[PDB]
Amino acid sequence: LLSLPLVGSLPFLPRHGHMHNNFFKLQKKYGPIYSVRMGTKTTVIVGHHQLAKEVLIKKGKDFSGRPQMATLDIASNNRKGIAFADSGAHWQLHRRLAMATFALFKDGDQKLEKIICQEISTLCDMLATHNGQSIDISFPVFVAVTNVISLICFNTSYKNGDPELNVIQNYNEGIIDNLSKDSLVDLVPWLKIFPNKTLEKLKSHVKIRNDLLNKILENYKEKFRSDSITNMLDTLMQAKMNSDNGPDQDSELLSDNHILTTIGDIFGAGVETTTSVVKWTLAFLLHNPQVKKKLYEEIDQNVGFSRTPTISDRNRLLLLEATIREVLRLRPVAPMLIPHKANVDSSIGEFAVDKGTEVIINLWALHHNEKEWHQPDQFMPERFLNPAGTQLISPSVSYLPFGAGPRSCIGEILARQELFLIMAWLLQRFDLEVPDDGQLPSLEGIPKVVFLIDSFKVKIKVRQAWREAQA
Ligand code: HEM
Ligand SMILES: C[C@]12CC[C@@H](O)C[C@@H]1CC[C@@H]1[C@@H]2CC[C@]2(C)C(c3cccnc3)=CC[C@@H]12
Repeated sequence: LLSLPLVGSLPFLPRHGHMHNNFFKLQKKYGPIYSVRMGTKTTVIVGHHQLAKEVLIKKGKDFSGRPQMATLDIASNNRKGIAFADSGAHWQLHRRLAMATFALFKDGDQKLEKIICQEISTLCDMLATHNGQSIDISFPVFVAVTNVISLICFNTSYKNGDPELNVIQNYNEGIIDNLSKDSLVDLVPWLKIFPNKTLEKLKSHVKIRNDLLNKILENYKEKFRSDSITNMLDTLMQAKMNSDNGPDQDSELLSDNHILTTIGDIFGAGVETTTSVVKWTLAFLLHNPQVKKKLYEEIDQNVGFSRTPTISDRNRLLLLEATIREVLRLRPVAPMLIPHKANVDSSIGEFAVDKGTEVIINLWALHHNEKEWHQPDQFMPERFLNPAGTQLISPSVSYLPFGAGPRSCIGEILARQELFLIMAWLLQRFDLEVPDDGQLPSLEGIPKVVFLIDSFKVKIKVRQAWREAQA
């Protein structure tokens, strides 16, 4: 009796469980590196640190490409900007220029710590008004980090109540929603198989994103001055200026649409990533009062109430620094990073990988590898401290919250500063507790282009100790 012709085979059910976890689980059958073919496209998935470091660092430039996706084309205005731009002159220029911009913010009025703290100060005054109430803290945090990224990009901020903030939240949620159903990694290309309105809806939100950023950049052409380079748009316009002095080869690279998309990548990631990690952290603290208590003891013992926290306090608030590390481990913002692509014929783990092959680093697998981590599925900030609680250790080499190599995160410094000061200022002022109905946040998460957490509410109360210290 005969066996059936097989025209197709997938290792696991699509749209069942988080992709990143399905790939991980599948290593128990197939090892830390395996591929899948979808028509002509081949994708390689890699779930061990050594192989990952090879893809990101040792052979970084071989695999520094980005695959093309119909969805990422719309958000990137056809692979302009930085994150979804393929390897090439454009990407290199803008990545470098965006990196150069952050370097500015080391000193003076536009020192990064002082910018963040001004916005955190507002946030906390605002949250304090909700004393005794249970709220979703998303929008307040969104506002705070949006003003920061706006300052970095434009040296402008939004006034309290500016309806533009709401317009931005709307299109951000709309784009993230339609950019991918779940993660960026789709085994089956569902959107090209059945009738649907995904690209239409995505274009609509991006169009509002673009029109908005266009007015800002239009208006700023009147304000640009070559003797005043203090933000990212300055930096970018200076480059276009210097290029056109017949025009340089960088001239094509810096059209207004190029500048716009890069600003968009930076504006989008400056809000969505950090707002998200803040929510995750609070979520984990609601689930672990014992950790949360010790963060209060720590921040009262090393900072007290004479003054507000400072970047300098990273020295003493070690458990807080450890807590942040652990969230970035347990719930990485990008658990499969952003997809990479083989720029040339190369190899991983001595296996052949052809030009154009998509390569995906399963960061989730690295952070949950049993042989590299003690009880990986547990929230344990202590793992990032020595047993004495006196300083910060790196307990595993299988840890890359911010990527590495040519495509590593360019916003890490900003991220780490925002994350640490937001959590420090909040913990100094507020008791952050479970709402009156007793609902805890689901820690499962919602994987999109970023690893989001479901909306949830936190009962916020002004601390006794903070109050008593106002005299
Ligand atoms: C909690 C905060 C953040 C985390 C954990 C994080 C982590 C990451 C990761 C894992 C990647 C992918 C690396 C790869 O594809 O190989 C990435 C890329 C990137 N990040 Fe972030 N990031 C964070 C915040 C930010 C912020 C605040 C910015 C602000 C500008 C930013 C800008 C970017 C950009 C532009 C890329 C694309 C790099 C490229 O394609 O060259 N990120 N980040
Ligand atoms: C999709 C978007 C959010 C909504 C809107 O603003 C449009 C933007 C367009 C750019 C996107 C952005 C989402 C985070 C991204 C993908 C990101 C990132 C991700 C995870 C960790 N570090 C950086 C680099 C580019 C960023």
